[PDB]
Amino acid sequence: PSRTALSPGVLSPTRPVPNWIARPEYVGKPAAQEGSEPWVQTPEVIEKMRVAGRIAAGALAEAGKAVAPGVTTDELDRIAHEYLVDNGAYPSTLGYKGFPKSCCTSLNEVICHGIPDSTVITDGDIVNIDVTAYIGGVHGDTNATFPAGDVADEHRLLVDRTREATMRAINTVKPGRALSVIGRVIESYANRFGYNVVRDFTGHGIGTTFHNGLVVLHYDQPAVETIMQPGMTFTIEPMINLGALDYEIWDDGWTVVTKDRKWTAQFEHTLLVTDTGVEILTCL
Ligand SMILES: CO[C@@H](C(=O)NCCOc1c(C)cc(C)cc1C)[C@H](O)[C@@H](O)[C@H](O)/C=C/C(C)(C)C
Ligand SMILES: [Mn+2]
Ligand SMILES: [Mn+2]
Repeated sequence: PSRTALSPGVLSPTRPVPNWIARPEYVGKPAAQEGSEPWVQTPEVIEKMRVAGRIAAGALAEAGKAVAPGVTTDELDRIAHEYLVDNGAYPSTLGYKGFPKSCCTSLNEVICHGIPDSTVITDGDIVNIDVTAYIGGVHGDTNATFPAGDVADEHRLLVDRTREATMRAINTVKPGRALSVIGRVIESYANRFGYNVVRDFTGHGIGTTFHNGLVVLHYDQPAVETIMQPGMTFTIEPMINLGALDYEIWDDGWTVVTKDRKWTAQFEHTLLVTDTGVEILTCL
């Protein structure tokens, strides 16, 4: 048997960031200035995005190494926060539209945007950690779902097949291809197992802004005409559900849960379209 439905916990105090680490402009503001930026980045921006991406990947991997029964989601946030700040990076989530922590922790039925808190991870859980770094005036965004203890076969396979859907989508990225191939590959692969691909939350372009206005759909919609071109940077971040797509948001305004409480898994990388294919910017 696995645990029952989750409920929210208490948050730790706000974690500070040294003043010499520049903040994204949206920290301390009610909204973010994003969504109208170019989709192809300059070579100087891309080089800085490699640095941001590798730092985010390191924070993700260090917090992921700590996932085990008995650990709180707050303790994962502390690890990610300190990794970023020791690397001179600001955690992009912290202060984005008032989000109170440095990463998102989404267990089990939480589709995305779970808030690190007193919640204790237990055996059988699947834990998504989502970390973004802001450094050099650019962002790097990545997430992964990590098993805690011995996970039930249905949940283990959900995580492994979500990871594989993500990698197959990444491996389609090439200049001249339609962006819509990403969602076609994810949803074709998920539908083999009878999983449902979340639609309402998407991948996105990323650069000097966190969400630049480019949308990357994870389901199949061949009417989108956008093509991949060298220098475009975006995330692929599919959420895949064992149950129905219907969802609720907690009173915290962030945490998104499946209405049937069936579990869901996600992986994310920030990608660069190169002249021949793709480069993952959020690798160690
Ligand atoms: C699944 O979650 C992704 C997500 O919301 N996509 C939808 C992005 O919608 C847009 C689009 C499509 C355009 C603009 C201009 C702005 C937004 C938020 C995130 O990008 C996630 O990867 C990120 O780590 C977390 C960010 C906050 C918790 C701080 C929000
Ligand atoms: Mn993310
Ligand atoms: Mn993202």
